[PDB]
Amino acid sequence: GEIAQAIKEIAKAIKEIAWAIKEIAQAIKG
Amino acid sequence: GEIAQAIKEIAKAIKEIAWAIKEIAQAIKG
Amino acid sequence: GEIAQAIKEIAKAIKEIAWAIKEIAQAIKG
Amino acid sequence: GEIAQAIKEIAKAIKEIAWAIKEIAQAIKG
Amino acid sequence: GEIAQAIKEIAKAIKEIAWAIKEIAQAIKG
Amino acid sequence: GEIAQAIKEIAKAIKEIAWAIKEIAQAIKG
Amino acid sequence: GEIAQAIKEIAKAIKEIAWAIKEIAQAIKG
Amino acid sequence: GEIAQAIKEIAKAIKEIAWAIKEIAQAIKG
Repeated sequence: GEIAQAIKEIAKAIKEIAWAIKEIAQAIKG
Repeated sequence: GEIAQAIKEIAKAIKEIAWAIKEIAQAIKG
Repeated sequence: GEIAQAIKEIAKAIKEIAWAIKEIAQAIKG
Repeated sequence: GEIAQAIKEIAKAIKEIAWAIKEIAQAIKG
Repeated sequence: GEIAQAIKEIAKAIKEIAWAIKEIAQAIKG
Repeated sequence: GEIAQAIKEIAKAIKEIAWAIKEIAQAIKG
Repeated sequence: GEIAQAIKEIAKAIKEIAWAIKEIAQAIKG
Repeated sequence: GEIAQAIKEIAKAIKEIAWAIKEIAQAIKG
């Protein structure tokens, strides 16, 4: 359904934020 | 539907936050 | 509809957060 | 409606977070 | 209604986050 | 209702994030 | 109900974020 | 149901953000 799919698009975007935060950890450590 | 589309607009905005955090990571690496 | 519009208002606010985070990247880089 | 209005209250609060992040950006620039 | 009130409780919590972020700006500036 | 109560649980968790950010502010001030 | 339980899973995840932010306060203070 | 499952996908993504923040904490401690 379109609303479940839209909700899933939110979850994928949140995963992008987690990845970006991971990059900041790499930046600090380096 | 309008609700599903508005939920997608939230997902797009959340992606924009991910891109901005990536910019912070790169600014730290530099 | 009023609920779709309210949801869209959330997406616009999230976009404001992304912009502010972009500013922090500029601040760090400078 | 009360639900749409409560959702708008969330959007206003999310804007307040954007303003606060802008203050961090300016504090770094200073 | 109970669901609108619960949603409003979310908005108030988000406002608490904005205030805390404001404190971080004060901390940095000081 | 169970849905309203679960939404309140999210609001309580969001408050916990505010408290944690306040701890960062105080750690910076110190 | 499954939707209330899913919402509760969101609240527990948000609590994990609060805990992680608490760790950052400890890291800064130390 | 598909909606409950999509909401769970959001919770999993939010956990991923917690793990990433923990990495920042450890990078600071190091």
